[PDB]
Amino acid sequence: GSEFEPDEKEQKQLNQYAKTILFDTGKATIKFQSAEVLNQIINVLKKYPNSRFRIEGHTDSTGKKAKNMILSQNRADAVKVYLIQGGIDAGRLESQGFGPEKPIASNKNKKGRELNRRVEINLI
Repeated sequence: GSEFEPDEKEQKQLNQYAKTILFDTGKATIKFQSAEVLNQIINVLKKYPNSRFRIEGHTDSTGKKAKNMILSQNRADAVKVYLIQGGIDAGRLESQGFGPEKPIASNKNKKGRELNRRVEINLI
C-alpha cells in the first residue's frame, strides 16, 4: 500500500495475531489452528512488500535455558518457512529465538508465563 512500513497500530495488531500462534509443549511444529492466523499475517505482510521483519520465538523460563533457546529458534524458523511458502519474499524475513531472555511478565505464575510464551513479528 501507500505506506512503506506498518504504523504503530498495525505493528501492534500484527503481534496480536502472532501471539495466537500456538505450539505443543516441547514441540516446534505449526499446528493447523495457526494456519488461518498465519494466512492473515501473510495478508498483512504483503501490504508492505519492502519492509523487513524479525520473527521472534520466546519461551517462559521453565526448563533448561539452552533447550529453550533451541526450541524458540526452531519455532521462529517454522513460522518463517511457513510465511515463505505462503508467498512472502525470503529476503524480507529473519527468524531468531530468544528463549526466556526477554520476558514481558513474571515467570512465577501461569498468567505471566502464558504472556512470556509468544511468537513476535517485529519491524526491522
